Amino acid sequence: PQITLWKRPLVTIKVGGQLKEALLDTGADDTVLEDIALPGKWKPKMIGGIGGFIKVKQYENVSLEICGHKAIGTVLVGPTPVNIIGRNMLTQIGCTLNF
Amino acid sequence: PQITLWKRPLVTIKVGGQLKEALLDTGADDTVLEDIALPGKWKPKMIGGIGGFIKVKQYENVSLEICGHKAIGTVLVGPTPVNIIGRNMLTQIGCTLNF
Ligand SMILES: CC(C)[C@H](NC(=O)[C@H](C)NC(=O)OCc1ccccc1)C(=O)N[C@@H](Cc1ccccc1)[C@@H](O)[C@H](O)[C@H](Cc1ccccc1)NC(=O)[C@@H](NC(=O)[C@H](C)NC(=O)OCc1ccccc1)C(C)C
Repeated sequence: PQITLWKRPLVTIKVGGQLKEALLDTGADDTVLEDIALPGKWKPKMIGGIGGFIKVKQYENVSLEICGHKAIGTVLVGPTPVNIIGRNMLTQIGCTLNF
Repeated sequence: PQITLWKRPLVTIKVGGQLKEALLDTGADDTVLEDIALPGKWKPKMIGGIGGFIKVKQYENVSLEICGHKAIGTVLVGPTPVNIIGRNMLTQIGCTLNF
C-alpha cells in the first residue's frame, strides 16, 4: 500500500501470536516493541532517541507480519511507548519513501 | 524520488540560509533541528521520544527546502542529535510510504 503521512503511519502487526499496532518508522534503525511476551533467549541492548537511552532486550530471528508482509529479524523489546517498525523490517517488506 | 530504507533516509535541507542533512522520519509528528540559528520569536515546547523528553523552541511559518521541495511550517529547534523531518513537513512535500 501507499501510506500518506497526514496521520501517524500505524499498521497492524502480528508478532508472537499477538496483534499489535505499530508505527512504520523510517527514523528507526531498529524495530522496538512494548508489552509483548517474546519467547526464548536475547542479548542486552541500548537504543537512543530524543531525550535519552532505553535498555532493550534484543531478540534475533523474530517472525513479524507487518500489514500482511512477513519479515524475520531483530526485534527489540523494551519500554518504548510506541511500537516501532524500523528499517531492518521496513526493508524486508519492500517499504520505500516517496515524494 | 523513491527512497529505499537500506540506509537512513537522510536528505539535504535548506533552512534559514543553511544547508543541513536531515532524516525523513515518518515516526516524527514534528520537525526538529539542531544547531541552526533560527531568527525571531518562538514558544517553549516539549517533545518526547525513546528515553525521555527534550525542551525545544517552536518556530512557526519556517521556510524549509527538503530535497528541492519547499515546505513552510513549524520547526522545532532543540538538542536533538539528528535533524528530523517529521510528518508536518513530509506531508507538505508529498512524501508517502510504500510497500
Ligand atoms: C525508535 C528508535 C530505534 C530510533 N532510534 C534509532 O534508530 C537510533 C538512531 N539507533 C540506535 O539506537 O541504534 C543503537 C545504538 C546504540 C548506541 C549507540 C549507537 C546506536 C528513534 O528514536 N528514532 C526517532 C528518530 C531519531 C533518531 C535519532 C535521534 C533522535 C531521533 C524517531 O523516528 C522515533 O519515531 C521516535 C519514536 C518514539 C516516539 C515517542 C516515544 C518513544 C519513541 N520518535 C521521536 O522521538 C519523535 N517523537 C514524536 O514525534 C512524538 C510521538 N511526539 C511528540 O513527542 O509530540 C510532542 C508531545 C509532547 C507531550 C505530549 C504529547 C506530545 C521526535 C523526533 C519528535
